[PDB]
Amino acid sequence: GAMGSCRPPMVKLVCPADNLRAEGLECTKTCQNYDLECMSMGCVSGCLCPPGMVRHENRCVALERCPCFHQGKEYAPGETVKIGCNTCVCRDRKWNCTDHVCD
Repeated sequence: GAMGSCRPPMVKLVCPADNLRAEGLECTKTCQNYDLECMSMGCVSGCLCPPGMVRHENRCVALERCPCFHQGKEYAPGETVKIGCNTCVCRDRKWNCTDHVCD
């Protein structure tokens, strides 16, 4: 289940038999699995951004270009929201709060 398309072929990658070729690296990376181990891959052939990138919302972005996720809702990155008295700006996948406090 990947609800995707691959009309234009980039390159054909053939599944090995005795697995003595192992592509040439380890499992792929995603904004979620970047640090979360992937379960042994089963000849899952697919197309996507070249190596060194991660998958997000079917949109190809790099770990740096990965935005901040807000409870199912995704607000444009580099922007800010108000949570009570303290406010912060979405930068680097984590909340970057200004520095001041209301306590």
